Formats: sequence, C-alpha cells, structure tokens
Amino acid sequence: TVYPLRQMLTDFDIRNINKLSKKKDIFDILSQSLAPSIYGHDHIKKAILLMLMGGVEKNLENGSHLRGDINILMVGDPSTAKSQLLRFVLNTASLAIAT
Amino acid sequence: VDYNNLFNEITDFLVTFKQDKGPKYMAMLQKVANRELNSVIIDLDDILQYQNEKFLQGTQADDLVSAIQQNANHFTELFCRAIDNNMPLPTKLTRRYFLYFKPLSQNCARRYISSKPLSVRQIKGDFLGQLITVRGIITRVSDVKPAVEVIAYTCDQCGYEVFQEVNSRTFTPLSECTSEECSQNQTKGQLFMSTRASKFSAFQECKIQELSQQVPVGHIPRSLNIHVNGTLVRSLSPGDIVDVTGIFLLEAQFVRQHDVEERVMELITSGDVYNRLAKSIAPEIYGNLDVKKALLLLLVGGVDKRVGDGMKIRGDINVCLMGDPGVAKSQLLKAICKISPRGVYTTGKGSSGVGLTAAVMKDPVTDEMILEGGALVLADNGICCIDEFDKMDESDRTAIHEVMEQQTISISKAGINTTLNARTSILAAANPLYGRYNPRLSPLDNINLPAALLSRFDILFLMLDIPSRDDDEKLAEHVTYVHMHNKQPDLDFTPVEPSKMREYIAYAKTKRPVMSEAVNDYVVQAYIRLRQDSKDSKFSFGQATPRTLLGIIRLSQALAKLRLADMVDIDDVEEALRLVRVSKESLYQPTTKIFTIIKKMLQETGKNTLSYENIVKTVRLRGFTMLQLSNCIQEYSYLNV
Amino acid sequence: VTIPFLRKYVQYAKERVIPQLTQEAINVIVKNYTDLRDDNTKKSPITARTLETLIRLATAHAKVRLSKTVNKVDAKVAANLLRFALL
Repeated sequence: TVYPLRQMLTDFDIRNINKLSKKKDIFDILSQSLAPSIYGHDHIKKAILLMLMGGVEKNLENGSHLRGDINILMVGDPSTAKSQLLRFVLNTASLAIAT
Repeated sequence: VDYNNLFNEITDFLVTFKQDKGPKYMAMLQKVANRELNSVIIDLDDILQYQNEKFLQGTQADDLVSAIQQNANHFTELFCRAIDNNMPLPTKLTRRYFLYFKPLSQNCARRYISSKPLSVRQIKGDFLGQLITVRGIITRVSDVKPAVEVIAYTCDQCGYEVFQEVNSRTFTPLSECTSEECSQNQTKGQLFMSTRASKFSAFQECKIQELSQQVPVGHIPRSLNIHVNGTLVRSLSPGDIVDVTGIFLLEAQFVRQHDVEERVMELITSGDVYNRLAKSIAPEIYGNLDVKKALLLLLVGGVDKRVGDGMKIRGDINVCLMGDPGVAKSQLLKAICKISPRGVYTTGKGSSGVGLTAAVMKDPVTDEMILEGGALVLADNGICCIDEFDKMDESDRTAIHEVMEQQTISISKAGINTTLNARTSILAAANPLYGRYNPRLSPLDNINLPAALLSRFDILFLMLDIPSRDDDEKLAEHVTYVHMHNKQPDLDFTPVEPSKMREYIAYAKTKRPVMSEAVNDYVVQAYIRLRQDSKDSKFSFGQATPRTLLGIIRLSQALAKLRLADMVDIDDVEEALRLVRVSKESLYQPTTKIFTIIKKMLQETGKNTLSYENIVKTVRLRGFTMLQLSNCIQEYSYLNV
Repeated sequence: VTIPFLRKYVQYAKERVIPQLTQEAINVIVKNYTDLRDDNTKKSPITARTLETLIRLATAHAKVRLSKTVNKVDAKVAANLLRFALL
C-alpha cells in the first residue's frame, strides 16, 4: 500500500502571536531580530524575512499554475557577511538545503 | 481453447470463401504457385463474414477473432501448416511465402475493440501478446539487414545436411555432428556452414515515438521499439505518422499512413470571425492584435503550389519577432505551440547543434551505428519556434535558412548522403545587439542578421516598447487583473477554447482560393510602386523582393482561406499590405464618387484633414474597398483640397 | 524575537491565512509599475515578470501582519524595498 502525500503549537503561543498582530511596529523589530551579529543591512533582511515566509501559490482553473515563490540574488564586495547569512537562514528556516 | 477443431475451421475457411478466380485464397495460392508474389495478407473481415455465414446456418461458430487477438505468434506457425497442407500444382524450411496479418476496422466493429489506436503510455505492461495498433511519428529507423532464421550445416562424410533454428540475438556454432549417421560411429568428422541454403530475413529496427497531443500534461513523448521482418522492410520512411498493427513481444504485421458542424457554425455565426479568432488566442497579454493576427495567418499556413513540371514553391510563412525586453515574448510562443499541434520548443545554445541536424551515435542494445535526430524532424507539419535567435551560431543558421527557403534538407556526411523533407513554419524571437533598440543607429546595423536571412523573412515585427502616460495603465490593469484571478476582463466577448479554433484551422486548411483579374491589376500596381519606393537612407532597411510579393500572395490566400471562400477578393490584399507596412511603422514612435463623398463630409465642418478615421466610415457601407479611397486621398491632393 | 518564536510565527502564517487583493493596493502598484516602466532610460530594465513580483511582496507583508486581505502600506513597503534594491 502506497499513499502519496515542524514545531508543536500550544494555546499559549497563539495568544502571543495574536497579541503581536495589530501593533504597527512589528515588521522592523522582526527584521532586526534575525541576525544581531551582522551590523546594518536592514532592508536586505526585510526582503529575506518576506522571502522565507513565502507567497500564496495560486493554481489557475484549467490552465497553468502561477508562481508564488520569490527569488533573491545578492552581490557586492566579498568583505561582508554574505557567507555568514546562509548559515543563519539554513539553521533558522523550516527546511532548507544549501549547496 | 482447443486446437483440433480450430485448425479444421482454419482449413475450412480458405476453401469456402465466396464473399470477396472464385475462391480468392486458393487463387492467391495459385498466384504464389505461379511465383509472382511472396506476401500473404489475412484480414479479419473475411473471418467475420465466414463466422456470420456459419452462425446464420445454425452451425457452431467456434470463434477465431477472439483467439487470433491473443498469441498470434503461435497462430502464425499453426495456420501456416494448414495453408501448407493444400496447394495447387504449378503451371509455370520450404516456405516460399511470408505470412502476415491485418486487423478489422472500426466500421466492421460497429457492424457486428480488437483494434484500438493505442498510445505507448496506454501499454500498461499486461498487453504483451495482444495485437496492437499504435499511432505515432517515426524518428529513428535503421538499414535493412539480413538476419538468419535457420543455420544450414553440410558434411562431406555423410551427406546429410542438418539445419538448426536460432531464436535469440546470438547463437553458438554447432561444431559437433548431430546427424543420424555419426551417432552410430567412431568418427565425428568436421561440418561446414552454408550461406545459400540458410534462410534469411530482411530485419529492421525502428523507434516509434509518442504523439504530441496524446501525451499528458507535463509528460514527455517516450519511445518504443518495433522489429520488422520481410516485405514490410521498405514501408517505413522516417519523417511520417504511421499506424502500426502487430504483436507485442514489436513484431509488426501491417502498417498504414495518413457535433463538429455545430461547433464550426456557432463560431461562424457570431460575426467578425477574423477579429474574434485574432483576439481569442493568447488573452493573457496586452494588445498587439496585428502581430498575433499575422501569427493567426502563420499557423493557418496557406496554399502549397505545384507546377507539375518538377518545381515546388513554398506555401508557408516565416515570422520574426524582434524586440526589446520588457514585453512578453515566451508567452506568445508557448501559446502558439500549445494551441497548434506538433509544436516543439527549441533553444539557442546547448545541444542545438545536434538538435537541428542528424547526429551519429552508437546504439548499445543492438550495438550499431544509428542516426539520431533534431527538432526539425519530429515536428514535420507545423510550427517550429526559435527562442533567442541571435544567440545561435553559423551551423544553426545554415540549416535554418535551408528549410526556410525550401522544405527539403540534404545532408552528406560520413554517416549518410541523404535527403528528407520537413514542411515547417519558422517562428523566431530575437533581440538586438545592445538588448534594446537604438534610434541613432540604422536598422541594418541594429539587426545583426544578414540581408539573405531577413530578405527571405517576409514579416518582421519590430515589437518596440515606448513608455507613455495613458497606454501603460491598461497593460498594468490587465496584468493585475490576470494576477488577481484567472478570469479575463469583462468585455462583451468570450475567449474560445483550443478545440474549436483547432477544428476551424483544420477545416480552413482544405480550401484552395484562386485570385481574380481585378485583384491582379491592383497587386501588380502596388508591387511596381513598392519596388520604385524601395528602390536608401538613415531609417531604411532592405528592399522589395519577389519573395515578399509571393508572401503577400500567400497571406491573401490565407485571408481568403480564413473567410472560407473559393476566390480571393480585393479586401485581402489591402489588409496584407496594411499589415506589412504597419509591421515596420512602429519605428517612428471609382474616385469621383469618393470625391463627392468627401465634399459631403466637408458640408459640416469644412475640414481638410490629412489622415482619416471618420471620413472612411461613410464609405464601407456603400460597396467600395479601402484601397480605392486610398488612391482618392492622393489624387485629390492635385486638386489642392 | 528569539529563535524558537519566529519559526512558529512563519509556519502559522503559512498554514492559516491566505491574503486577497483590494482596490486600495491595486492602483498604487499600477502607478509604481507605470512610473518605473524612468529606470529603462536611467539604470535598470523592467519586465513583465516584475509586475508579478511587485504584488508577491505586498501579499508577503500582508501575511506578515496576518491580515485576511492586503493593504496599501504593503505596496508602499514593497516600493521602498524596490527603491533600496534598484537605486
């Protein structure tokens, strides 16, 4: 028989995320709280926060599906923490594969 | 299942046939006794008629058609002996003939199943041993080679020549004597082989491929192997669609090659069929009705003309799409290949050099030199598209220009020196040298393609984007509307599904329009004026060629074919010339009555406007075309009015 | 804020709430796309795929706040991210 077809959630954590749902200062402090070992680059990690949360994956009727995923390319001088940010996004996502 | 009565039924069938000289099977045995033929064809229709004759007389049928369909390899060796039991005397191992089968059609199936058109994805595994009729294109074929069936050994010591039977791909030489005289003997003398008394067969392997519209969503057209023998060995020439009926071990036996009216009449009766079929295909993009209108005339094809004296001209169109990035290019190309059958998507670099021409390659299963194939051979009759046309090389261009000029490719390399035909329509998508356009540069310098390439190209579309204030909002509104939901905008028109216009294209393709003399005198005058105007500055590009005149004639034939008419009117040439002039116009970003009409128009505002949208509106309801008034504008300018 | 909190935040937003569009966030993104389609003459090419990516991010922000539909400020923060990553 073949059938083709992760942190546990309590009722105390849902009260905390419902309490943090209507304040309009949430996004900046959540983008600033992901990597405190890296100075600066707030808008880049703002896009990285929007990147790891995802999209919607809309499937059209009787046609092709629509892309919900976002893709990010980062360039610059090799002096900063671009190679130090991949270890943080590999260890803090739901599931990630680095090559 | 019994064999003792079924063999009696088989030997009683061939002597009691009167439904289709006289007893035709005995006449075929007399013909093979006259030594004129070597192929025996057995049909199931005669079996069905003999079964009907035996069932209507109250006799036992003892069904053959439900027994021939399973295990035909035992039946081709069992009924052959029943044919061998009776032969007429001639008047002019010992198998003089070759036995083959053919199934019954669907017309004999509805008139009192066994022969269904099967896919290679519809094989399931458990059909190994049923007779199957597969439909598909043929890409790989091999040469005819003699494969032995029985090995003949001769001896000088006894004289009894022995014969062994091989079944596999390989065998071993029987050096030990197994005769009836060497068993009771001390001596066991050497044996030799005979290449003359040994029976051979014209063996050939072929690779059948899955049909393009029969494959599922996302899947690729996988192949299958067919092993043919005997007289069927020259009935398979590559580059065609075939229906192969044979047993599945594939040992072929017979090959052949090639509600709806309500669906076409409800598409016709809505009014403005050409514009509805233009705006129906690819509605997820914004505007460009002219480019995609010529794409509609491109996939409808046109009329292939034969002079009947050894000269064939093209009845096809080839369209270029030169543009800057920002507007969608792969979507129109994908929609054309998804709507039209046999559409194959290609690329610029990669295996393209071997993906446009035959590529020699060793074959491991049979161990030999096979000739692989590109993208122009599986897509024989249809749309062949090229994405990133300027990213290719000279080897791709020299083969693309050869099928662009005339439909026969000839290749003479260390593998083969052969020819093959491929009626294809070339769709090309290209970009300039610096990505986008340049207004300070000439179009001969902006386009890196040579004069012989775009001189053969009749329609080149300069899809150039210009930033604006009003027109950009509609493209933004359209992409937000299609990204909000899958539905199209609320206009008073419904987008037609692929099957209905596919049926309309297949129904319009059988039409053969003939040009008149009144359109002939307009065609030659417009060609003379276009040649003189084209016959050298900053914004110029190319010159007027006779191939462009032939393409104008082909587009007029396609416009008459889309209107399902037997004749070519004056309305098609004036639309085609407007199409070919507005194809290049984006870079800048019978007369007295008309004169009287102009005067009537003046009797309101008294305006001498240069270009018209509301003067021409009172002309089309009367009976004159758009070309007659076009001359009335220029002529009259000599009246200074 | 900490490491085991944002993981639960991201997966609850991924599993429960799906955002939809409003008329307040269609016009401002139409205005932004038509204003940039400036960059073509100055520093960067703008394509049709970018139209799709300009609302993907909005939806993102709208689901960061886990609202059932999008807002105008999501398109505004997407345009701010565009101004930082393009200029």
